[PDB]
Order: sequence, then structure tokens, then C-alpha cells
Amino acid sequence: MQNITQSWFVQGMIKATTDAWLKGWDERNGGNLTLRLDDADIAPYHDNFHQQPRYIPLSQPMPLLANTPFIVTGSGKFFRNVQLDPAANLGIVKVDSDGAGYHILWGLTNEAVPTSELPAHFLSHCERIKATNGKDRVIMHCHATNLIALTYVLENDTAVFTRQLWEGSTECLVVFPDGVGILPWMVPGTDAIGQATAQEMQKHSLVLWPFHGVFGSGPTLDETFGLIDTAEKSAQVLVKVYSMGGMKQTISREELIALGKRFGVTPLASALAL
Amino acid sequence: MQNITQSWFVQGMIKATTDAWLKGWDERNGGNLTLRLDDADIAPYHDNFHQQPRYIPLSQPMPLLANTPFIVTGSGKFFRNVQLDPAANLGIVKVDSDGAGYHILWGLTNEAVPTSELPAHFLSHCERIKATNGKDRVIMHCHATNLIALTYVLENDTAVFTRQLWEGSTECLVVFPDGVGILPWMVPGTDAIGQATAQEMQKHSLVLWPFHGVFGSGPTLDETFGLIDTAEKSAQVLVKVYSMGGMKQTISREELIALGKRFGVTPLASALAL
Amino acid sequence: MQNITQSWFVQGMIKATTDAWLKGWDERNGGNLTLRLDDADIAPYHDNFHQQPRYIPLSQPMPLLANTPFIVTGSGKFFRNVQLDPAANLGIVKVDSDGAGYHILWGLTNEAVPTSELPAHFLSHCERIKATNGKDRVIMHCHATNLIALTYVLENDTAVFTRQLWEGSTECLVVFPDGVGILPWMVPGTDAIGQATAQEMQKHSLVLWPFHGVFGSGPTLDETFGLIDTAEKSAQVLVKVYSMGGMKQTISREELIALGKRFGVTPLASALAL
Amino acid sequence: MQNITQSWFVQGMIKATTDAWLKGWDERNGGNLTLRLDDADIAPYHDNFHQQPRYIPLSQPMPLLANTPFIVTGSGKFFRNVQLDPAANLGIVKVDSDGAGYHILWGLTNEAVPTSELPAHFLSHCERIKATNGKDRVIMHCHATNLIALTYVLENDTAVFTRQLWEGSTECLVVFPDGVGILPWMVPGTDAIGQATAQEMQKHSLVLWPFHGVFGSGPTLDETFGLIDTAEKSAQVLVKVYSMGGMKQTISREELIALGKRFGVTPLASALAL
Ligand SMILES: O=C(CO)CO
Ligand SMILES: O=C(CO)CO
Ligand SMILES: O=C(CO)CO
Ligand SMILES: O=C(CO)CO
Ligand SMILES: [Zn+2]
Ligand SMILES: [Zn+2]
Ligand SMILES: [Zn+2]
Ligand SMILES: [Zn+2]
Repeated sequence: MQNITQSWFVQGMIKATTDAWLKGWDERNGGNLTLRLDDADIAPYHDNFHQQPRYIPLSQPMPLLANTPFIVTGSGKFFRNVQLDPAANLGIVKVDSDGAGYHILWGLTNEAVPTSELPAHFLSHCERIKATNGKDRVIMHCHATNLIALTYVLENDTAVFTRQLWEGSTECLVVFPDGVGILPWMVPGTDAIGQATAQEMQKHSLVLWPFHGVFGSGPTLDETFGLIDTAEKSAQVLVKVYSMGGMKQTISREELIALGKRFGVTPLASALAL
Repeated sequence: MQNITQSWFVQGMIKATTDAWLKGWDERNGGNLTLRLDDADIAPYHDNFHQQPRYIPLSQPMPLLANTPFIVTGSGKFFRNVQLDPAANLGIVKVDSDGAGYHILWGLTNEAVPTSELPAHFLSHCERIKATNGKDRVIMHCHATNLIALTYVLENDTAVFTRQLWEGSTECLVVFPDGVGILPWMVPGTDAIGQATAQEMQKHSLVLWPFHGVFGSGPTLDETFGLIDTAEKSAQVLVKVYSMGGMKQTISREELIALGKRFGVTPLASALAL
Repeated sequence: MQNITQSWFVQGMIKATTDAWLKGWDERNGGNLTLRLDDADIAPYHDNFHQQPRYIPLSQPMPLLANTPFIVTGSGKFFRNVQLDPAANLGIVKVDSDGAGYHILWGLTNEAVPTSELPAHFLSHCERIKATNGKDRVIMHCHATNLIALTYVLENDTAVFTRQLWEGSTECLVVFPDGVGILPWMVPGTDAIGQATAQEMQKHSLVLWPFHGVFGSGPTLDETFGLIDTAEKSAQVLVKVYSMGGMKQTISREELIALGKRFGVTPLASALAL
Repeated sequence: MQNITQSWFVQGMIKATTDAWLKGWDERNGGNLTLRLDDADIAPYHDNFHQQPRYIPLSQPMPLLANTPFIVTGSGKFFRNVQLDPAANLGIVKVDSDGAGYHILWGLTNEAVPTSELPAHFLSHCERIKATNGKDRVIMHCHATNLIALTYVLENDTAVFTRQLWEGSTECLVVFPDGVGILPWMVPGTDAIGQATAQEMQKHSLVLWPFHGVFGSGPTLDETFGLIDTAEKSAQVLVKVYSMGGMKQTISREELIALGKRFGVTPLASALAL
């Protein structure tokens, strides 16, 4: 088969990271992205793999991910550079049979390793697999500018934040009816923040890290990017509105309820009750 | 003739959707676009059509559109992706002889269907055909950021909104002398919102959906995109001005009247009277 | 010689208009650009000229421009499209021997004509030729967003506007020491506004049209684009500062004087006196 | 070896300047960039050098830079144009054996000379070489929009400015734990401002020029660009927050301390003490 660089998943990783770079969401090495693949996706490209894949342990056992391949962004790597050198900035890893570690089948050249937020990513994948019966396959983190700004001015509360974001663009309730979870500020790159994020992922597809950024989950790269882009678009609208003195009118509870009924989604109750 | 992908209309659809994506007006699947063609436009490309075009009924009879071909964006499709796979994200449809349904002559692969706002689009085309003696051929919907923000702060009234937009850039009165209609918030994707939009299209080339976006109509893709871009540019200026404490000076009624006289347009009376 | 489309001047016109489109300064047909050439620039491309160049009269005699060639943008044409079809959107014109009209040597296909602001352009070229002993060769008009916004909030006065723009970026006084002239609002596309603009051009390289845009003059496309980009950058900074409650500190008169002395420019006295 | 235009350093200079142009940080000739190379980097490209390299003296002796090659942007040159003509807009210079002047080995065609901020650049390189034991190799200056805006509203004090920037994005303390030095406004392009900047560079990797821009230092083009992009991203967030009425919550001192401990950096004490 064609070279792996031309595969749908490598090309998709390039598109998502490049698009996020262009959005201004990924300065420096900010942000990280992981996509769960199937063996059938990568098997045809066996000739492109490293002859002797490097092994690295996980920070904690993840048996649910045993034998599972992922394509991931690297630690310290810049989203802006992914398009310039995919193999340097991305890696395909396959988790071993006990979920204790993984082999780097392709990429992450020059002793690069996967993103330092691997705990947040892999733990969230585990919870999203459970919550969606295996449908979700992507965890994306970026420094979405307006969402970040809003964490300094809105109450850092799931119901309040969710409700404002729903109000900021009509489509929002349909795209994220489960709302947006928000953690307290925590030191990034740790097992603790990864575990805290994964817990929020049990109930929400979006999780905010105050004064830092956002994590999103979805079935495909486009749907996950689109989820974040939707929330960030609403946030952009809100920042403008708040800068102009606040809402004089907005989407009402009754309107949100009608919207949910039409699209067959049940809105997060706490956000709806406000 | 060359492949249909290289046709002026497919290329035009790619340009408009890509440009709107770059403007930040079309996150996820937000927005939709339809362009009315003539049989002579598509006839030369018969060899590129599906051998057995799929049939889909319309939600209501539209006899005015009998036998009329259109190129359209697909339901759930992303403007960002149109350039990557035109046939997946766009379709050429031809309405049948009673205006009861249409055949998908080209595109909308993998069981895709036209935009879920087809009622708003096709009903608006009908009213614009009548209002412009067949000159208007495009209906475009996008999530124009500043216009959306303004719907939370300005009175959601045709005269007031029109007047502010005219004031926000000198060219506005010349580009949309009929003004901007504004609906109450409504659940999107319905026959009701489509009908409500089409009614506003009888009197205006621009219609706002509060907390959602805008619909525009025009004779060509460029003129329709340009119409929306003009209104959105004015809105962008207004958001800046309002964020700085409001207008200390602006275009006066007398100036708007002089402008209308020079360019041979009659400004919407209600907006002028303010 | 190579085809005229590959000439430095056609390529330069494409670059400037495309760059301005990307800046968000030229929605629809907003903006226009004219560049004065020498016969030696176009003579080598005689084979690319129309066999029978169209003649169009000027609105008033301009003997100073007798026998002078220019490359210009067309009326109703979009800056966004120049790169797609240079010959459709641009034209090379040569003013006749009495300065009464011009022939369209190249471009402006399908009966297109030069920009409707030709009076403002050609009259300003005349005054800039006189004011700079023939050094200035470009007149550029665009809808620079932040400058437009500022015309609704700052006093529409040359000294005040100049002084704020100088304060908004250190380089400004060096780039436009003569300041920025500001007209009262006037109906665009007329001989009157053209004449009023040209009068301001006797004393300034930048002229603002309130609630509309800006005109700049310079020796080359890059220097003229750069002049406007500098003023617009300062305006962008100012809009942010004003939105944050205003200046707590800024560049002082004494600092501006020192800056002028170092760079060998004499700052507009009225703006300096504030 | 391949042509020097395809070298990692010429390509890197093109990427950094083009990226900064796209960010809106380098209107006109604003900004300048210098990268310290090793002889081994340029030696393979000897065939591409000027046959008779031009000599230019430095404004003051810099013996620490004796025999050192650099690639630099030119005086009056536009970042936007670097990609179009690298040899016109960039030059490779090699400082002579007493650090009294340099030869232009490549580029800076048509009598171009290095940036007029060469004193700030070369003096800062000297201090950064000392401060980082030769690890830092880049000095970058740009007109970062939000940082500039903040200099009109925040106290122009190292501790205060540093602390706000740390608060504006979690990563900031990790990326610039030494903080951001801020000079008083000074006339640019002088030995004095160069010396003042270099002094600040002894203690900080970022230095602000009020009402003007920023200087950054780092080991590579990407790390230095990323440093500035990080500070500017935080500034962008802050401008939004301040425009919305200010922080209701933010990163606390205790959180910053925990962050520093985790990442093994010691935060600038004065900024932490606030
Ligand atoms: O975004 C990150 C990459 O540095 C970490 O949270
Ligand atoms: O914009 C839309 C596409 O989801 C619908 O109004
Ligand atoms: O900008 C213009 C083009 O329509 C006119 O002033
Ligand atoms: O940015 C500069 C280039 O003009 C100088 O400080
Ligand atoms: Zn992060
Ligand atoms: Zn919509
Ligand atoms: Zn104009
Ligand atoms: Zn500078």
C-alpha cells in the first residue's frame, strides 16, 4: 500500500494539528492529540514501521487499552511543525498485551516520546470507550483562546459555563448536550490531572482546564475538532458580547428545551435549570 | 468537456465555502449553500453523472422549481472539507417535473443528502425568483461571528438593525438598501423556519437568525458572499465601536439619503426614519 | 519578454490586492489601487496588448498625466479575485496626449472599466507628483477595519487623529511624519470627493474617509501598502487600549520630538502641539 | 551540497519571518531577526558565497563574536518578502577576528545592510552567550500586537508585567520563569537602546520596548518564536479579560509555586512576591 505518510490517519493528524495551529490555539508545544486506531488500519503499512520499535512503559496500567494502536503527537513538539515532518512530530504506538506500556511502531524519531499529557489522554480514552460503547476514538487538547479567557470571568462551574456556551451559538446544545465539565486549576502533565480529566469525561465530551485550555472527545478527528471549534466559536461570540456590556437578550430555557426535543438530545439538567 | 470538478460552478462552490471557512463563519457543519443552475450549465457534463441518480422527496411541493438543477452542500458536511472532496460534500440535484422531489445527478456520495436547511434554501429561492424576476440564484447561510454577537446586544428589529449596519460602513446602504430582516429565534432545520425566512426574503436580501447566523441571497456566488461579507464587516466595525464606548459620531440620515440618491437606490423607509 | 502577467507590476498588483484581501480590508469590491508606470515598463510587452485598445474619457482634464501609463483595479471588481484572473480585474491604461482620456492597453476584459474612484486616484497622483517631485507612484484605498472604527470614536481632526496614531506604535511618526488628513464624510465615487482627497494629499500621504476607509500614497506598492499597514496596526493597538479603559501611559511629546530628530523628519506641528 | 537557499538555516529564517508576518506582528519593515551559526553550518555552501564579500564595521567592538557567522534580516526589509526573495532580504555575515566588523558572505543584495537594530541584536547575543553558556543562538524582535497594547495599560514594571503574563496562560511560568524585562521608552535603532536591551537580557529571555514591541532570545528559531508566541498568546488572553471587566479569578501565587516546583524552574522572585 501507499506510504503510511499518505494514510488517512497520518493525513488526518496533519490536518487537525495544522488547522488548530492556524486557529491560534497551539502556540509553541501547547496542545496534544491522540487517535485510537484498529490493527487493520496500520497492518497494511508494516513495511514502513521501525525495524526494532522502542518500548516505553505507561505511568499506570491500562488493561482496557491492551493491544490497541494509537497515533499521537510528541512531547515538546509543535503543532505548527507536524505538516513539515510528520515522522518527527507524530508517532504510532501500540499498547502491549497487559496495558503496561507500548511500542513505537512508526515516527517519534530522534528519541522523541509521546505527549507529556499521555495520562490525561489514555485515561480519558478509557472512560470514553466505556461511556460511548467504543464509539469515541479521539482525545484533543488545545489552548482555545476565548474559552481560556472566559475561565477568568465566568464562574468555573459546569452548569453555569455550559449554559453560557449553549447560549452563545444555537448549535451548541445539539453538539454538546452533555455540557462542559470544568476542573479546578491543577498542575499539568501529571497522573492526577489525567485522572481528574478522565473522571469528567465520564459525564461530558468537553472538559476545561481553567487558565489553560480544553480537552474534547469524539468518534473522529473532524467531529472532535468540530466539537472544540463549536465551543470556541460560542466563546468568541460571548467574549464580544461581554465586551459590549453583556446580553440584552439571549436563548431562553424554553428555547433550549425545544431545541433539545427537536434534535432528540437530553440537555444537562443542571445547566438547563439555570 | 473537462471534468465537472473543474466546472465554474463546482469551483465556485469550493471557493465560497473555503473562503467562509477561512473567515471563521463555518465551524463544524455550520452553514449551507445552494446555487441555482441552468440545464445548459450541467448538460455538457452528463458523462460525470451517477449512472442511476438517487431520488429524494422535498418536504413540501415547490412547483416553481420544477426541472431546476442546483448545486448544494450536504447535510452534516463541513465547509472546511469541500475543497478536499467536492463530490463527498456537494451534490448536483435536479428537481423533478412537479417540484415534488429531486434526483442527485452528481456527488453526495456515501448516502449523503442535501443540507438539513433545504426548506429555508428552496423556499427562499422561490421567493427571491419572484422578487427579482429570476435574477437571484444563490442562498447562503453562515455563522457570521460579529452579526451573531450583535443579536445579543442590538434590538432585534429590522429597522434598528438595518440602520446600525448601514452606519457601520458607507457602502452598506448601497449593497443592501432593502435592509436586513430579522426573525425571532426559531428551532433550525424545520419547515417553519424555512417558511419564515422565505417570507422575509420577499422584502430583504439578508435575513438574520438571532443567536445563530445569517442568510443572504444574490445573483452569483461572489455577489452573495460579498453581500454577507459587507454586512459582517460593518458588524465587525460596530462591535469594536460598541466595545470602545459607542459612537461619538456616525453617518447621518441626511448622508444616507444623499448616498441613496447618488447610487439610485431607495433605502428601506423604516430604517431611514430612525 | 515573458508574458505580461509575470511582469513585476502585474505580480505586484496581485500581491498587494491579495494581501489586503487577507487582512480583511477589502470585502466585496471595497478598495481600489492604481500604480503609475513608465513607458519603458510596458513597452517590452507590446505583443500582449489588445489589438484595438478601448478609449474612455476622464471626468476632467489631467494634463499632468498626459502620456502616462498606469495599472489599475477595475470597477466592481473584488480584490479577492485579482489573483484568479488578473486580466479580468486589472487593466493597464495609458492617458492620452492632452490628459483627456486613456486607452486600455491590457486587461479590463468583458467591457470592464477602471475603478469608480478614478478621480480620487488620478487627482491624488497629480498632487503627489507635485508634492514629492515625481517620487510617489501609488494611490491605494482600502477599508482598513480599525481605522474605520476609530472614526466613530476619535475627534475627526487631523491633529488629534495623527497624534493618537503616532502614539499607537513607535514607528508611526517616522513612517508618516506629515500625519493623516481627515475629510468630512462625503458621497464616494464623485469628482468632489476626489478633489477633496487630492487637496489633503498636498499635505499628507494618508487621508481618512470617515465611516469608510483610507487612502495612502507612496513610491512603490510595498511602501504604500506598508504605510497603510502601519497606520492600521497602530489603530488596532489603539482599539485594544481604548477597549481596556484607555491609556495609563503613552509616548510623550518630548519622546516624539526626540524620535523625529533622530530620524531626520519634521513632525506635523499641529499634532505635535497637543 | 544543495543550494544554500535550501539549507536548514535559510529555510528556518524564511519560516520564522513568514510566520510572524502571518501573525500580524511585522507590518512594513517592523521587526528583525538574527541567528548565530557555526562555521560548519555554512562551510559546505562556500560555492554560493559572494566572490568578494562586502565589509561593514560594527558600531562598537564585540570581541566575544570574533569569527562568528550569523544569518540576519536586512535594514528596511519586510518580513512579508523574505519568502519571495531570501537573498535580497537576508544576509549571512561573518564577524572578523577582532569583532570590529563583518563580511557579507551571502545575500543582502543591491547594497542592502543588516537590520538597523544590529546593536540590540549583537549586544544581546553577547550577553545571552554568557548567561546561557553558549546555548542561546537567536535574537528575535517583532511588534507583537497584544503585548504592545498592554504596555499602555499595565504598569511598566518587570515584576507586575511578568506576573500578569504568567497568569494569562498556565505554561508561561514554565516557558519564561525568569520573567520579562521592560525598558523605559527609548529611541530605537541606537547603541543606547541596544545596550539597555542587552543589560535586561542578562536576567531575562524576553524584553519589552514600551509602545513598540518585544525582543526574545532562545537556542533555536522555533524555541525563540515559541517563546514570543507564548507571551503574546497570554497577552491576547489578558486583553480579552481586561476588556470584559478584569479577572474574577486567576492563577494564584501558591499555584505558580507548585507549577515551578513540578517543572524544576525557579520563578522570578519579584513577580512571585506580588
Ligand atoms: O498543552 C500542553 C503541551 O505543553 C500541555 O498541557
Ligand atoms: O448552519 C446549520 C448547519 O448545521 C444549520 O442551521
Ligand atoms: O471602496 C470603494 C469600492 O467600492 C469605493 O470607495
Ligand atoms: O522593528 C524595527 C524595524 O523597523 C525597528 O525597531
Ligand atoms: Zn496545554
Ligand atoms: Zn446554521
Ligand atoms: Zn471604499
Ligand atoms: Zn521595532
